[PDB]
Parts: sequence; C-alpha cells; structure tokens
Amino acid sequence: PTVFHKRYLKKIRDLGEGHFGKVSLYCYDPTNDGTGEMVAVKALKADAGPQHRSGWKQEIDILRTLYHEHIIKYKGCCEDAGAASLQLVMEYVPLGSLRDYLPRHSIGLAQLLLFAQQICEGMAYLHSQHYIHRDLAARNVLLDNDRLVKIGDFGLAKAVPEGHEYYRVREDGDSPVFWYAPECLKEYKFYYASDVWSFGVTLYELLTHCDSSQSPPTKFLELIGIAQGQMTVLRLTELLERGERLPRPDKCPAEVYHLMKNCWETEASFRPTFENLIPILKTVHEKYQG
Ligand SMILES: COc1ccc(OC)c(Sc2ccc3nnc(-c4cnn(C)c4)n3n2)c1
Repeated sequence: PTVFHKRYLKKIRDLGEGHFGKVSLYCYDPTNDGTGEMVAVKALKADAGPQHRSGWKQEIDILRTLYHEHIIKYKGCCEDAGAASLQLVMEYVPLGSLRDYLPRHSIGLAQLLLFAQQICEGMAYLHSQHYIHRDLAARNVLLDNDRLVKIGDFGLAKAVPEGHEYYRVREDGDSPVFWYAPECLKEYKFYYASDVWSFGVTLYELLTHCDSSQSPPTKFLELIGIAQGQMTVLRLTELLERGERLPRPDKCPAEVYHLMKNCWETEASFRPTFENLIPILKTVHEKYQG
C-alpha cells in the first residue's frame, strides 16, 4: 500500500541476485540527514519474460497481504521506471541469511531448534493463507537477531487453488531440485507436504551449519556423479525412490534426525504438516535448551 519515492533512495550494497530477481540494500532518507531507514529492495530484471513479469506482480501481491513475526516485512513499493515494473521494498534483516551466517558463527543445537520451530510457525501461517513457498532453503531464512528468524524470498511462492491439494509447476532450469520431494521431480505437482520435504532439507542445512562441503547439492552430486548427460534429476529421483537420503549431520541427535527422515517420507501424506511440527519442535527445543 505504501509508496517509496525514488529521490530519497540511496543504494548501499547488493544483497543477493538470481536469474530474474535481485535484492539490494538502500538507505531511504527523506531529510538527507541522519534519520534514514535501511531497506531491502527486490527488483525484477528488465530482460525477464512475460511469465516472470506476471509472476512478479503475483509475488508483490502475496507479500502485500502476508503478515507474520517469522515472515519478512513488506514496507511498500516504488516505481522502477528503468524496468517498467515495480520494486518491492522490505525491511532490512541485518544479520542476513542463515546460509551466510552459520558457517561464520558457532551456534548451539538449542538455538538451531528454536530457528527450526520459528521456520515452521511462519510456514504453517503461509499454508493457512493457502500459499506454497516452493523455495524453502537456509539461503531464504533471514536472521533478525540471536533469537529471531524470518522467511525471506517469495520468488516461487504460489496460491494453492481452492479445489486442489497441489499446484502444477512445469519445471525450469532454476528449480531448487536438491530441496525437492520426489512428487515435484517426477509429476511436477507441488503439495503443502512438498514444502515440508524442503523444511527437512533446511533443517539438515542448519544442523551442518550450512557447511558448503556438506550442502545438499554437494552430497547428492557425490551420490549421482557428474557425467550423467541431461539425467541429474532422473538419477536423483531414483536414489530418493530407493530410500537414499542425506546423512545424519555430525552432532545431530538421533530423534532430530528421525524427525528429518519423517519430513523426507517418499509418500507425501505420511509427512507431518507444519502445524504438527510446531508442538513437537516446541518440546524438542525445551529439552535441549536445558
Ligand atoms: C532476489 O533474491 C532474494 C534472495 C533472498 C531473499 O531473502 C533471503 C529475498 S527477500 C529479502 C527481504 C529482506 C532482506 N534483508 N536482507 C536480505 C537478503 C540478504 N541476502 N539476500 C540474498 C537477501 N533480504 N531479503 C530476495
């Protein structure tokens, strides 16, 4: 609803960038003095196609209506005359993503489980608003402070139709396949349970402290190999069908690993929902906190 004026926007640094999306840090200072607020601005590349342009408007509209303690705060929008679209203005989460934070800061198991609990609370809220995230990964989880985490990029987020239990995707080259459930890779159908599979992968990332050598693409590519022509996805689909999974991270308790494996049930309906996960993680965090 809010309109940011381009004349008070001052670019500080780039924060992240993909194939069609880009996030940069700006100071919004309508006094040219001190009081200036720090904002994260997402822009769509002017070269993006009509599917990405219509999907960009869908993204702004999803975030314009979402409001939760564990979801990034929508600030407003400013015109991007340079791209003939809009720029998405969000609050700046200063400690950044868990992907950049965890390899640099030794975080105890207790705090990691609190983050996992917070991720599920934000995801359950998203699912109650009938939206699927489709890109749940540690790179998309933002650290506000030592005890606050927020879900941050809604670039693939979709509305689940009223009469359906899933959304049909039709796969692209930018799909985060190493965080995807077998039904996504094989049938191109994204269920609410498909986001729970991705959370399982996120939970694995958190427990490995986002170590690159232990990351899902590294680990799965060690199992598949790199001389597979166009068949990486097919080889991943069959290893998952054989019941092969990411290993137990060093120092991850057995029960937390069992919960991870429960999120990785081949059969989507055998997975817990985010609402089911919230009291389980509440109790597992209470345990390890003491
Ligand atoms: C185009 O790509 C992205 C990628 C990741 C995102 O969330 C992780 C977002 S929304 C968003 C909102 C507030 C915020 N404060 N910092 C960051 C931030 C830091 N690193 N990165 C990559 C984003 N954000 N990001 C958009």
